[PDB]
Amino acid sequence: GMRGLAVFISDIRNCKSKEAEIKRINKELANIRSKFKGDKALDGYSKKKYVCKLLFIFLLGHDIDFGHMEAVNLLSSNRYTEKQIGYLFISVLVNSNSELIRLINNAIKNDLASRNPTFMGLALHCIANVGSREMAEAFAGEIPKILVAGDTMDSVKQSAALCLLRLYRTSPDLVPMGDWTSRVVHLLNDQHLGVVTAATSLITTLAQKNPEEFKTSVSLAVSRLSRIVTSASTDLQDYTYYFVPAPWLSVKLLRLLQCYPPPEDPAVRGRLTECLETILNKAQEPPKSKKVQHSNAKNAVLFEAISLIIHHDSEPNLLVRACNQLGQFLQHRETNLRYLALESMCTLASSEFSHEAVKTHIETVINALKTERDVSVRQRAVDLLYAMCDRSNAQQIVAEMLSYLETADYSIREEIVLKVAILAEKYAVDYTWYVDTILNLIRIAGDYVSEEVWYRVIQIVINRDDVQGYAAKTVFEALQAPACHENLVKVGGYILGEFGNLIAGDPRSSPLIQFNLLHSKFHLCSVPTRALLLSTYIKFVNLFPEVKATIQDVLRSDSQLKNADVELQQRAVEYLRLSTVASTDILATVLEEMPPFPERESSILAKLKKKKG
Amino acid sequence: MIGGLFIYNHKGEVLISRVYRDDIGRNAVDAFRVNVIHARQQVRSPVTNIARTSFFHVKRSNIWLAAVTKQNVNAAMVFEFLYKMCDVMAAYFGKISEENIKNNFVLIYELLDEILDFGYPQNSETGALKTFITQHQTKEEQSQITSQVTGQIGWRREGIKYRRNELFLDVLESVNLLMSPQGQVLSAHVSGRVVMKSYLSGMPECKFGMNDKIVIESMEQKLISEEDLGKQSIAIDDCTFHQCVRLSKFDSERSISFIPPDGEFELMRYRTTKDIILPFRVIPLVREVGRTKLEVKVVIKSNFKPSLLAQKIEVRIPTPLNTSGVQVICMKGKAKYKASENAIVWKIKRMAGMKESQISAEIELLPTNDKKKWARPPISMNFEVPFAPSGLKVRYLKVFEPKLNYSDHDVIKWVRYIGRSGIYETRC
Amino acid sequence: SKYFTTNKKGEIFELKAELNNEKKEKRKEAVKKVIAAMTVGKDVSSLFPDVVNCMQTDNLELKKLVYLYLMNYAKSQPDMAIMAVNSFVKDCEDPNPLIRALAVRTMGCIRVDKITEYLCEPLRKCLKDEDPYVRKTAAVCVAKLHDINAQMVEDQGFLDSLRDLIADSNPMVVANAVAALSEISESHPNSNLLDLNPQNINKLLTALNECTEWGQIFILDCLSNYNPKDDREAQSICERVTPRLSHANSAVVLSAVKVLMKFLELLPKDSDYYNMLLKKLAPPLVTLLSGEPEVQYVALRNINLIVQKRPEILKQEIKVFFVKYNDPIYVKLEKLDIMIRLASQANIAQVLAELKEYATEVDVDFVRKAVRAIGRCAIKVEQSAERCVSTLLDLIQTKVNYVVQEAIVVIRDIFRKYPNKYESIIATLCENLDSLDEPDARAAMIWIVGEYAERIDNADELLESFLEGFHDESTQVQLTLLTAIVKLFLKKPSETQELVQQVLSLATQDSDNPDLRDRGYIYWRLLSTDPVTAKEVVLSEKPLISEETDLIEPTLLDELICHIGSLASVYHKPPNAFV
Amino acid sequence: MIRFILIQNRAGKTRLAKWYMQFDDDEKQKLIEEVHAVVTVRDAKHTNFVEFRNFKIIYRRYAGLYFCICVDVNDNNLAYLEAIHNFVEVLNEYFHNVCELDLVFNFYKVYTVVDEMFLAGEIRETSQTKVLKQLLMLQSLE
Repeated sequence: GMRGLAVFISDIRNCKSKEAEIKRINKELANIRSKFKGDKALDGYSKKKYVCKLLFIFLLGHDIDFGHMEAVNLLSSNRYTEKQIGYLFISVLVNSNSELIRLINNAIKNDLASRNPTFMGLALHCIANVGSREMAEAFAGEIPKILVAGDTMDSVKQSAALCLLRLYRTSPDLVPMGDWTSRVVHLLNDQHLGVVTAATSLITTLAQKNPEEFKTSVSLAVSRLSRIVTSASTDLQDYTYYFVPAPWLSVKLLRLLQCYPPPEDPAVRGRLTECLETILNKAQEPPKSKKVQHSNAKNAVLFEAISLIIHHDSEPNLLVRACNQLGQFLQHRETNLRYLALESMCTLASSEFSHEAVKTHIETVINALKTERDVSVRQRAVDLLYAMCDRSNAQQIVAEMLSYLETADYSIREEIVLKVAILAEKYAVDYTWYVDTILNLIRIAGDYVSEEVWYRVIQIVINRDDVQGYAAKTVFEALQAPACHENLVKVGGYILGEFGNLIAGDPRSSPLIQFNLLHSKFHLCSVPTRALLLSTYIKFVNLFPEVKATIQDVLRSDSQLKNADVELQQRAVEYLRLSTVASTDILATVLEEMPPFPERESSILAKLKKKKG
Repeated sequence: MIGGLFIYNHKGEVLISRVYRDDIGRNAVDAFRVNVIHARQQVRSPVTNIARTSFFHVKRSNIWLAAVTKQNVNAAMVFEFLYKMCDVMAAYFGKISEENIKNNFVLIYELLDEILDFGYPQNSETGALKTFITQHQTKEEQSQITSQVTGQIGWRREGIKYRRNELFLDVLESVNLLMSPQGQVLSAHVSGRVVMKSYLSGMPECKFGMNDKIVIESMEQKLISEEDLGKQSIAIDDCTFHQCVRLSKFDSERSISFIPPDGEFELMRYRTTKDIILPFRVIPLVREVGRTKLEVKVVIKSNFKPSLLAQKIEVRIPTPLNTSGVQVICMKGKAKYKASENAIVWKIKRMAGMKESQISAEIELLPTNDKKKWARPPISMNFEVPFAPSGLKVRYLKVFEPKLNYSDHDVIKWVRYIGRSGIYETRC
Repeated sequence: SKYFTTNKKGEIFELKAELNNEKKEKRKEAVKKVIAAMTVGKDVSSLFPDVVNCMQTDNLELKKLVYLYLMNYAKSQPDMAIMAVNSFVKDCEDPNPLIRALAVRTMGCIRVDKITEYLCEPLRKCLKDEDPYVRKTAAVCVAKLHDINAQMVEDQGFLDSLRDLIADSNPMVVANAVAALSEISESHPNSNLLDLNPQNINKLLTALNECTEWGQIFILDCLSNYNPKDDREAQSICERVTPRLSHANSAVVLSAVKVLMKFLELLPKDSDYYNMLLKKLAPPLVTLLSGEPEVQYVALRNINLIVQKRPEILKQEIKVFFVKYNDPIYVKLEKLDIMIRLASQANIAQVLAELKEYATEVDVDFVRKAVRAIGRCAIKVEQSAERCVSTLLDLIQTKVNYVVQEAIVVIRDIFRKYPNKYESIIATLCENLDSLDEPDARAAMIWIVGEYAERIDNADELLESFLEGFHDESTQVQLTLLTAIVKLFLKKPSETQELVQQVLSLATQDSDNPDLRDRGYIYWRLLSTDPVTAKEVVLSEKPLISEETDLIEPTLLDELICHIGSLASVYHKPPNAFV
Repeated sequence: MIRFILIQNRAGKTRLAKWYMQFDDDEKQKLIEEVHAVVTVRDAKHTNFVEFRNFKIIYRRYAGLYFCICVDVNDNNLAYLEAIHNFVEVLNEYFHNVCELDLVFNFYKVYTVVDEMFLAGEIRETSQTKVLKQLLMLQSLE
């Protein structure tokens, strides 16, 4: 019905050398601009053609800086296609020039006054996407007067529902409520699910705002939902897709009710129990159908129902059913199946009820993640075992987890080693063996671990008071290891500085040798390490006098006298002016066993949690 | 020694995937692409380290080239190899682009794997490569190739025949000059190379003379023969060579031996940072009038032999950005202005030596000269000139064919002396 | 050769269809699609049956493409390699030594355990070979064999054979032998390569003189491993280096300078060829920076390294560092940097003119660097320090924090070198605390506090303010505050008691660093003990550091000499630091 | 909710960009390029829902077409996958074995029907017979 548009699509589709595209663009530019910049615009064909061109070009990587008052002219233009392309344009091209917006909102109120479906629908569509505050200003209660106060049909009503849900999720401030419970909950009793879906959505929003507002919901909702489960697909056949019963609306209802507390009722939630048995006893069957979509919907609503049951775990038998189901579920050849199963399980993983029942599947998890070649699944499994971990399993868990981690990514490496270390401390009673575990960890990398981690283990040590001789001796062992890991250096150096006496009746215990050794390492590190080693060195003498004279000689070297910084200057200063010049009593006086650290809460957990997204 | 060596386009996909190590991973390569090939920031380096892994990835053109290694090497030889690679790619097929790579794929691959095997880089002497490396051996050919490999002679030497034996030289002297805008030569240096185009038979070693330790002293000896204490000749500030020379022979007796290949090539490049000849006496300077006007004074005294004729004389005289009132001066040539670069183009059709064309400029402004201020863009003279600025020239030239027939006299020689002064810039 | 770059969507079965044509054309084009697949990284191992049955042929290009495909995909499928070894044998019985060497390199490009014995004596006959390419590829695939399993008496006998092949006349074979063994030295029994000896040194030197740049550089790095027993042989060696000027230089030059500095430790009075080289070295160094931006860039790295190691005659060639517009930002940076390092007391006037010029240019980064450098010049000769005062002051008055930010630390260090001189600016600084965003600059201000809290009397209110920051700030900031407060209480005990007590309680109970907590420990058990004694240590002066200005760790430098030419040195980060 | 809805051809370029928030040229373009690269490198054993460094997209690959719909963390992927499958059915049903050239002349039709059954970042409708009915009866609206 208009040449320019179609012929332009034709030609520029056939144009390939971007310069030819540009040429055709400029030809249409002359055409349309001059037709609007002069050559006054004509109503149906010309406007529609040129404006659809303008819109799609705006989409093609351009923009229209005109014709928007004339796009109002499209809204005020006979053909529905003109009004519609205006609808879209202003909905697609975010507007300016509030007088434009003024005419827009006026025309919107007219398209409402025009109580025909299409006008109001498209108007709500532009209201949602353009989303100017003035809409929800003029339509704070007006869109209510649309969706209620007059209740006729579905399509336009869920249109208004999604519009107002946008305006509410974006501007609930422009929403005064009072009370409208009865209407929407009767909609929940409406069998015309066209509204009821978007209804339950927005109602779920408001219940996130006000669950308490809707207990009247609960009874009617659970009745209707038990019905949905029991009345699957025999009628409302276009409410029926692949003969599933209202999957989206049912999931809406279940997740809504999931905000509400666990089961407490005997009979209403007895009927709930009935639905639970229904759901599980129906999911168990193999499909008479042969299309995955049915499986998809069934497993989706399965996740929804189970999650609704999840976090309650007051249902031992149901927990058993879930454990069995999950056990079967980590066998489904598509990685995504067992993957989402892993999510659902690690979700449920914290079941004090079924902890052991899950732990049964530990080797399943083990070989799976070993024979996995993916990580997502593996982190789900890590969280799963994590929620359920304990000393007994942890013993081996260390070995297998580490054997996996040595080959992994890098950040996740940090998060995992940190979370497994805090697991260990959750179970650390074999503090000597735990120290050994930490030694192994450091031996793996010991050069990427953050501060609070080894900070914590040092605190543990000074708070442990049991293996400190063992600890010191083993630290020494790690020290004669030829390689270097600066974290090991810091930690074990300080430890022996305070605990080297606890390993002293040995030839390797020879603060002369290890002293000069650390000296070879002394000036090849980061700065804070040097402060640590300065504290350690000043510990040395007052805990090991034999090496003193040598230590004296060495701490006078120009290096520490010329260390560029202010701090290490002063640190070496307060050390030297007290070693060189020594009252010899203030040494021991100051020196102190650095008592076990006062109680804390291991904020490593909250730190990992903030790292947790 | 090295692994993957991958050539890349702009869209980032490989143009080649030429691996030479096991360690190389696809997970590595695509990461390299998405992270270097694609990066929000745009300041990088031809070498790159990502997780203790080196990455000499270069765009030697619109086309890119990625050298991946995790082995500590000499980066310099890596780059030398990259050069030699793209350079021989050009030498064999000129332009290097999509089709240039495609329709050469197989040769590309066999060469790369040869010239560098598992990262161990082999030579690229191409003494007879392109012959059998052509975009099926005989016993004589088998032994022939084996020997030419074992033969310690390259640059296409097997004993050739040319119906004549002639060489045309061209001494290019690039004027590396900066002078103070008030007049003082801040930079007086020259960058020149001996490019040698030859058409001769056989495989002759040649020698050559170019005046040393003193200012300069078959059919045409020389039209500008080296008068005693002649043109500027100095101990070469830096003389660079190419693998035909014998620097052992030099540092023994200050003379290499070069067996040149045939055709065109660069025999030896050289630099001298002293003792040059000035073609003009220009004092290009700007002054400022409070802050409403910037005025530029450009007195371009040209200084060569008036017999010498420089043509298409285009001098770059930037006009002040803010322009309210112009003040133009004309002496000789053509008045041309440059907008979008804000410049007086005192474009002169031609200039003889020892000349002077003055243009004085005032351009009214608005104050913007602040703690951050106007950038003074060096006024430069750009033009055409062939020249022997140092005039350090052929002290002699010893060529022959001491194998069968054609002697020195049986060779006809040439040279050009093309000065090059686009580096004539000063305003600040 | 033309591009194919297509593999998907059942066209694998079209690939079959053309493979269901033995005729050369469909075969070659199908092959080109296979190469497309291999480039785009899509496995075509399924064709190994097709590849092997069509592989019965005699075409050289077909042989080569089969070599590549077979190799790189049996990499992904060791199973069907049974097919390969047969052909590889057939080729080792193909009198073409070049085709044989191609077989050898494709083969030795894979090592598991079986092709090993299949080639061993054939490999030894490639060692007992007379063709440069056959023996060459033999050495290369012996190196490649060392990828794994390089511990066997068989590979050891091969090592003996090639180890005698170290003595080799063939330039190619001896050259890759040198390269190979030098790489094998990276296998670390730390007893590698016992073939070094004076006559060997001389013969390989001659070779270098006559062998390609490859073998030359290999010889150079090997010499970088051999340790002469005195300078006389080293004298003769540097004479051998005398002709090692302009070549395929960059690599050769860097490695040569490495080997020389390895012997360049004696005095230029011991030999003047020493100081002859010292003086002669500058113009080639300029060429290094007169080369190509990347190689001049490497050269700048190496030059900073040298100036660090050897502060000498280059002290008059700062000209090379003379920045220009066209110069790229970082090159300009290092230019200016070594310019400062090549402090020209003559030029410092016009140098600083240029410097403020740069300050008046349009990039934050180089501006901050130049501010630091000017501050160093203030730490340098005092005269400059006055123009530094004026300039850095007006730069403060530019009121762009980041400049002033690092400038705070700059002046902190200057005043550390030069205290109680221009305290007048501390007043101005007092306003400038409402922009503290650099732990460096903040620590500089707190350092000022600790310095002059006796002169600073308004210290009280500003400090009780600064008590807003106790947490969420990096420990050094804490420690700086703590020592400043310690200094203060020493110089002004009259009103620091409440301060020291609250801050000690906090920093010791809110502590996580045991050094911080026990430092609070020491702080009280010195100040509760004897401030009367504390002052003598603390309140007495702490001598300066005497012009570090970005010094270098010698040993690190000394060991990176073993890398000057290699990535480690040029990168100025330890070779160990990257693996 | 539905962050946006992107559809690209086997020829690269996103042949339908459909959004639900105020994404921007830089943002939309990054989305396009990154998602496209992912789709390319993503081989066949994959899902229809890939997380991109902070949340997911419900993507749907086809020999020529790649229907990518963005959601975040919680939405039950399966339901939306079936919804997308349904919508594809509807399209080629009405578009009668659509070739891309059809939408090149009728992209707006696809767009407005999307707007019809999907709204505000959510499904506005899902009713196959009714969808086709209302479409056709309103595929006659001038």
